[PDB]
Amino acid sequence: LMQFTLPVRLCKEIELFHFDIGPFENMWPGIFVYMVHRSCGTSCFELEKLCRFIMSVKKNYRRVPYHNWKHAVTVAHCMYAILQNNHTLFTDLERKGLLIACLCHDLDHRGFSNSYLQKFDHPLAALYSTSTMEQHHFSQTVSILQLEGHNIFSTLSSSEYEQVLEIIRKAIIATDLALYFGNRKQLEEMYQTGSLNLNNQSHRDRVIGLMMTACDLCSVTKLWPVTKLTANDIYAEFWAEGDEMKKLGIQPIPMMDRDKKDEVPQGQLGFYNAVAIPCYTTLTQILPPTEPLLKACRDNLSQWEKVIRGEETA
Ligand SMILES: Cn1nc(-c2ccccn2)cc1NC(=O)c1nc(C2CC2)ccc1Nc1cncnc1
Ligand SMILES: [Mg+2]
Ligand SMILES: [Zn+2]
Repeated sequence: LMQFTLPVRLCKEIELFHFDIGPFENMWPGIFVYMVHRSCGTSCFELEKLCRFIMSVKKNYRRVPYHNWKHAVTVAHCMYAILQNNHTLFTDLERKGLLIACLCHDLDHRGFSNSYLQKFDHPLAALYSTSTMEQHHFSQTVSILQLEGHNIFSTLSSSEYEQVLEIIRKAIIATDLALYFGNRKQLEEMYQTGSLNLNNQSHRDRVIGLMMTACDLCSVTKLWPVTKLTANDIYAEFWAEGDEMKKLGIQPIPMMDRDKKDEVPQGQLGFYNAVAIPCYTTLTQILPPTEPLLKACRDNLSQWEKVIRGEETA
């Protein structure tokens, strides 16, 4: 066989939840295949269809500041770490589908929210009236699968193929944060009451959804310098959106207004308390070995407090 291998530093550190995939774009396909060979197995996908599918996916990500090809691989790496430290809980189809869902989850993102598409009257908002962007990301995933030499799920049965596409579809839709609030409430109650059942498909669906939120936000779970530099990239997109809102003659919400640059630390504080902490808390409860995502979220929360109190710069 041919195994994929990484330099010694990468081979060890890719196992830590807080691994940063680095600034060399040409290493990222290599890193993703390695993660698939170790979580799934070297037999899950024909290497030549994978390589062709990966490079077609890369080509349909845009060069936007945050929702880009580096984000896709970073989210997949977080899923890799959740999957490797909970290896007894997931099926063969789920390992296969969820890494792929993560790589494809923001395909053809232009840096604008579902709200902007609705106010702009983008054609996609008439096609898909809710989770607009997320339904487009899936649709693009399907397009690429249906290119010649690109069906990585060729070896699967007719009914398996349909299950793995349903796993991918729900996983991608679950990255609509407007759906996370509801999904986290439900999982919290089910966990506190004792009803949560990993053999119930609609319960599996909710947990995978929560893993997808955790993976999608995992930028708040990195070493402080990575988390701080990554917040520049997200605000660059938010502020460009708020400018386009103002051009429609609409006041953007505060997080998208570049005039409120100085309230960024206070907004981060808001985001960690209302969203990130709850998220990593509930995921730790359901999946104890994902502890370090919560620990590292709390540490960066503590860092943002330092920034507000003038004991840190940004
Ligand atoms: C709710 N909210 N309010 C403010 C705010 C409010 C007022 C003033 C200034 N900012 C900012 C935000 N959201 C995020 O910061 C944020 N959102 C999202 C998902 C799109 C939702 C993902 C990540 C986020 N952060 C982040 C990402 N990657 C590294 N580090 C941090
Ligand atoms: Mg998205
Ligand atoms: Zn994303």
